[PDB]
Amino acid sequence: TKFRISLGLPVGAIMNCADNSGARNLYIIAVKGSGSRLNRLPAASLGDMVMATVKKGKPELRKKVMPAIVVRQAKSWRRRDGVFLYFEDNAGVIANPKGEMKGSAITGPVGKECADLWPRVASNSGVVV
Amino acid sequence: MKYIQTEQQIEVPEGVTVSIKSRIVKVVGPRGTLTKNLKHIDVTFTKVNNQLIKVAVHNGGRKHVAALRTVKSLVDNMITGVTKGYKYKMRYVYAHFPINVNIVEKDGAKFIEVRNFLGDKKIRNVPVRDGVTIEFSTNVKDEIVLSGNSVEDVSQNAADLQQICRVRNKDIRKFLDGIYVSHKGFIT
Amino acid sequence: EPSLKALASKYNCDKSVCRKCYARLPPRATNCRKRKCGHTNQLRPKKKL
RNA sequence: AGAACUGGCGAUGCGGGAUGAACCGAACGUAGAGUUAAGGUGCCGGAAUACACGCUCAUCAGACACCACAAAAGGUGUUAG
RNA sequence: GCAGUCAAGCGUUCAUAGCGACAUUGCUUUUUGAUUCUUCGAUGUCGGCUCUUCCUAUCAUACCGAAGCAGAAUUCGGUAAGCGUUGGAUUGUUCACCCACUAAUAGGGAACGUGAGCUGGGUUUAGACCGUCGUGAGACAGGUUAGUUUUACCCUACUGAU
Ligand SMILES: [Cl-]
Ligand SMILES: [Mg+2]
Ligand SMILES: [Mg+2]
Ligand SMILES: [Mg+2]
Ligand SMILES: [Mg+2]
Ligand SMILES: [Mg+2]
Ligand SMILES: [Mg+2]
Ligand SMILES: [Mg+2]
Ligand SMILES: [Mg+2]
Ligand SMILES: [Mg+2]
Ligand SMILES: [Mg+2]
Ligand SMILES: [Mg+2]
Ligand SMILES: [Mg+2]
Ligand SMILES: [Zn+2]
Repeated sequence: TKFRISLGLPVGAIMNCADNSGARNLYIIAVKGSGSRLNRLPAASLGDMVMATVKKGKPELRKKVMPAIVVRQAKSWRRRDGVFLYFEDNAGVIANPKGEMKGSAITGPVGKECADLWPRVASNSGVVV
Repeated sequence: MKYIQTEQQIEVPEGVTVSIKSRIVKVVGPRGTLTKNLKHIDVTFTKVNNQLIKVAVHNGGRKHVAALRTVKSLVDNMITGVTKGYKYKMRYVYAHFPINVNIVEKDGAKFIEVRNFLGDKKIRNVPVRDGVTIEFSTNVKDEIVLSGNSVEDVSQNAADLQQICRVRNKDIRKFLDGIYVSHKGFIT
Repeated sequence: EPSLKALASKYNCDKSVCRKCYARLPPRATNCRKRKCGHTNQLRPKKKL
């Protein structure tokens, strides 16, 4: 499970691609496990699995829907130790619905909450916060 | 069709004393005493001798007469309860998970506990009604015996134990697991 | 356990089913005890496994 | 929507149908007394919580013409044949 | 539009688990017609937005019955409206069709709820263009573009306040 993290990536947000799968950015279209409310946009945070389409990248990666996992968040959130922290930008990696990464390497830091939830992200990550 | 008169006979054994007044019935026997309130039938009790008692209905319809025979049966069950007693026997039925049944004392209430029914972690507790004694019979595998003077108390207590072990979300024709009554009889 | 299986069968299998309201009924009943179907006499045995 | 015979409303109040142009009773000067119509007589409400033989118990009873709805098909509910 | 009765048949065998021909009895007023009673000294008119409440013929959630219910999944039925029933691409659209999430994305009423609440894209004044029709003026439930949305201080209702 994951303790609640402030949402900063509603549907339509474009985040950088952090792995070496060939994609350069991710276009979020949906968030897994999201609720329902009139007029409310589904939003994602660190560690959430989303549905994304590649807008800029290799031609074989574009024009289709694939799962993705957010690894960095520019919106500040509060940990249970009391500190408010945020990253320099928003980033994610391409994964299959089971959670295994399409690529094999991650560039840049990865949030601790995302690393705990996904063992595959932790193995392919270099620095955790 | 508003029958003029209908009667039933109640046989009183040698060792049993019956006191009836204002439809309050009390029976005294070697095994104990029983009481019953019957102020909902509108019948008339009359005594012939120390060995025979008659109960009658005057100018009663089909539905009213049908309850006259019920009153006779209830009083008869009271009489044989205090002279012979009732004994209900139940058997444990399971396929894979053994059923563990024990007697426990929770804040002086004398419950009976059921363990490991279909591998469930839930603890099943059934209260034991007053006047009912529970003993696990020997030389018979997975049998529990309930005894008492009141047939309703014994039968209802055994019924509560059977209903508490019902299978859910499964084909009950295949999952024949539970505790079922196997014999109804008398202590003597 | 042929003896114990038969004992459990009479409580779970040896039954009658009302055609109109699916109620579980005794094997030898001629009418359903439910008021929703008006005590209908259209009854069938419970299907065997 | 359109015809036939008669009675009505329109042109008409009054008692009754809770309420209503047409139904029921009855048609109208101003008053008194008596008797009734149709409809009613547990209380609202004037008048028997009258008498008599039965039937019915509904975990969506039933209750009065016009009139403000219910059917086919069923029930070892109960009653008579 | 929805629900029954009968049971020739389907269902490997077996009418009625689940379906069901030939016939036949109903219910509903969220379809469309039929009619012309009310309104032409005028009841503001399509859809959306916003917001409340109601109906159950129940999509999901609670508890159950039934199966051709081993398990898993699913199907049929009961008590139930307590609680929920969404985010988007195209279209003025109601409707429809896809993408995606979700326990589920159920159907309806309230003067076809709701314009002195909004909005004005559509329809339905006057400008203009095209096609077909007409000798012509002009016509088209055919297409296209541009086109003023007024007033509450009164009574009541409601929300708060003496
Ligand atoms: Cl012309
Ligand atoms: Mg005139
Ligand atoms: Mg009337
Ligand atoms: Mg009076
Ligand atoms: Mg006319
Ligand atoms: Mg006017
Ligand atoms: Mg006006
Ligand atoms: Mg108005
Ligand atoms: Mg309207
Ligand atoms: Mg306006
Ligand atoms: Mg208005
Ligand atoms: Mg316009
Ligand atoms: Mg114009
Ligand atoms: Zn039935």
